[PDB]
Amino acid sequence: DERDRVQKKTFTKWVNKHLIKAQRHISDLYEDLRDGHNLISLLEVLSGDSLPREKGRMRFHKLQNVQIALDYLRHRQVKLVNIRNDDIADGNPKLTLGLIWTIILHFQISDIQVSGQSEDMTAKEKLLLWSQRMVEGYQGLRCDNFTSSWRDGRLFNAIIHRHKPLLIDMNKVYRQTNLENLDQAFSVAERDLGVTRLLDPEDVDVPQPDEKSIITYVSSLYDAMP
Repeated sequence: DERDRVQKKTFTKWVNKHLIKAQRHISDLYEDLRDGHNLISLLEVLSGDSLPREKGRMRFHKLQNVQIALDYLRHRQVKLVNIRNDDIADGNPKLTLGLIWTIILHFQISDIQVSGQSEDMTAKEKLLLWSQRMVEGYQGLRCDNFTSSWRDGRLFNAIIHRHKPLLIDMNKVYRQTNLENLDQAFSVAERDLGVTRLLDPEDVDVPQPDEKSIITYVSSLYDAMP
């Protein structure tokens, strides 16, 4: 299924947003994590820690590098779903996506605290609550999920407007198309808020936008807004 296509593109861009600070770069997500070197570098950039590396070109050496990465994560109470080193060394599409998601969850999404919070809300729920609160003042805007609610680009625009009203023309948003609104919000957010583009407008303007892809981008909106 091709929500996986969008998810792969989103995860590839998220990884690269950080890997570039280590002069590294991923083209094919399903190939370029297999020898463990980019994962280790990613974990170092994200955490600041120094990790070991195994030198070599054999699979024997590759499995060892991947285990460096997974153990680093496991040792930090990060639960890894049926993911063994050789799934990654073999470029298993589903498990590779699942590993990156786990990393995005741990370093970016997990520590959130929102006003109005309930006692045992997951990270997902708190982020949803935060989005609802940001647009509570706006007539004709509502947020019920991390899929359908975000398709036409108006939540993305309102959220920016709520924090920096000078940046966004809300009346113009209500005349514009989905693609023009999406494109404007992502551009304003990048140029003025320092938020890297993880999503392309045509990845969002679909019957059902990928939930993990939207959460990743909305998460980085929350993280970057003062």
